[PDB]
Amino acid sequence: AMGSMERASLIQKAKLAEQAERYEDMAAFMKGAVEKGEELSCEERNLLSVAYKNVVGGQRAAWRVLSSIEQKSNGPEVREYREKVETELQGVCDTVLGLLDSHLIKEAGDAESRVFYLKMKGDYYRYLAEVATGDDKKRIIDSARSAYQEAMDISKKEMPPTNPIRLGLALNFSVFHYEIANSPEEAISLAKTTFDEAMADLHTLSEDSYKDSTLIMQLLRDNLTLWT
Amino acid sequence: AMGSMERASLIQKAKLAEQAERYEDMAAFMKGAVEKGEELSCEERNLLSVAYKNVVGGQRAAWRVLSSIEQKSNGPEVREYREKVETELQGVCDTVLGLLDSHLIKEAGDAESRVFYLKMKGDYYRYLAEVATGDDKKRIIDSARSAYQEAMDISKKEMPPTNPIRLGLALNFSVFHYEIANSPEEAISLAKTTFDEAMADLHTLSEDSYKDSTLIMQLLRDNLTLWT
Amino acid sequence: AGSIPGRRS
Amino acid sequence: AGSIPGRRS
Ligand SMILES: *Cc1ccc(S(=O)(=O)N2CCC[C@@H]2C)cc1
Ligand SMILES: *Cc1ccc(S(=O)(=O)N2CCC[C@@H]2C)cc1
Ligand SMILES: [Cl-]
Ligand SMILES: [Cl-]
Ligand SMILES: [Mg+2]
Ligand SMILES: [Mg+2]
Repeated sequence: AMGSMERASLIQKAKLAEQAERYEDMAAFMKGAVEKGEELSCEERNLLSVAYKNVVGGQRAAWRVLSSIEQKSNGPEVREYREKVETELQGVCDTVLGLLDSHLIKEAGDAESRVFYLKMKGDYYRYLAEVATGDDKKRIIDSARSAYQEAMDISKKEMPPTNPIRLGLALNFSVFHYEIANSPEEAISLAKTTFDEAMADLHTLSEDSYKDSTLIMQLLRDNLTLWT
Repeated sequence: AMGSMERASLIQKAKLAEQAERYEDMAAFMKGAVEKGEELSCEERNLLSVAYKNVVGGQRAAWRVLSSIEQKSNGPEVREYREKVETELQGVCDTVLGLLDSHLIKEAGDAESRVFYLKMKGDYYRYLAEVATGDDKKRIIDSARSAYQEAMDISKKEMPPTNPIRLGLALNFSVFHYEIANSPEEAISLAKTTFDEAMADLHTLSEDSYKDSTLIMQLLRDNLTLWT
Repeated sequence: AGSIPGRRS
Repeated sequence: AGSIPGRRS
């Protein structure tokens, strides 16, 4: 839909859409920018992720409201409308997954980009798993696990334990273990080891890097407090 | 788009969409319900108004963010994107106005319904006036004024001065005077007279009606405090 | 200046 | 359980 707009204009409009809290537009501009075929810079990768996380986040919140009403009720209307929201959510996740597969991951050679995209791949399969119930729910869970695991393997080899991508990957993989994979002990172990290894590396950081790493470490701690 | 869904199912789904904060869906369900051709009950009129007020409210907030960025900048991107949001906003207002004209107003004979729909008509022309700059900005302002004035004339003849529709109409007409018509003294006079006449009628009300009327009177007071 | 909300909050 | 936000708040 965006093929006639310049890449740089799509990027500029995604930034304006974020400022205006127009996240559907933001996601469409960043999809158009990815489809230009060039690799994304760090800031552009964040724009793509912010846009889709906000769109899918609103869908997930709505699906949870509707699923709760449906479970309490158990005419066809609540199920029909939950199904409509669910299909829309699945379509957004499939769109993001398709961008990652065509061709962001295969062109990502640096650790920072490859880990970021594989974390995204894990996240969007995790959102598919949250609504899955059919013949492929196990398979969707394995797809999330596999993407997160490859990202973890690269991050542990190539990034320091305070790197914010590495920390956010570990946070989200721990949520996957707790909420999707029925592995609360693995979730707790991952969050604790990640927190402790980051703490031991904080001395190497500048003030601004310290603020970024400690912000994510606090999220790990908040989950550990909820889980223990 | 909703022609194959039962009226009652559209109403039920609009209520679910409100609960899920899916206001675009809510508006589409209520448009489908209006297009069934039957008159709307009081609760259905509120569903229609809530849905569109939330959709247009988000558009207006985004248009204001973009218009502010554009005014500070004075490439084509900020203007182009402000124009895109503006056209979408205008389209929503035109849709609501079209529902009111085909055929909600003409079939509304009771004061409560006719005043409510004419207040809506004033509001959506007011939102058109907020973005208007062209050959018809004066004409759009007059269309808002005319709708609000007809609603005011009926409300003063047919409803008590504490009636919440009458109060909300007067509140919004006062905002029209202050923000659109460049008539701050008319805005202040209308808000003060409305407040004082409602105060003098509070003694007639039950506890629940008192709570509704005093809530709107506080909004009138909040504007008077900002304007004076 | 605030206009009317649609629902009691 | 909270997952990661996209922006510093
Ligand atoms: C214009 C308007 C819309 C709704 C109402 S209300 O339903 O009576 N209500 C909602 C919040 C404020 C008021 C009490 C009144 C006027
Ligand atoms: C998955 C992920 C996304 C963003 C970041 S960040 O840009 O470095 N950032 C945003 C808020 C938290 C963190 C500091 C890290 C991981
Ligand atoms: Cl590359
Ligand atoms: Cl009638
Ligand atoms: Mg389904
Ligand atoms: Mg225009």
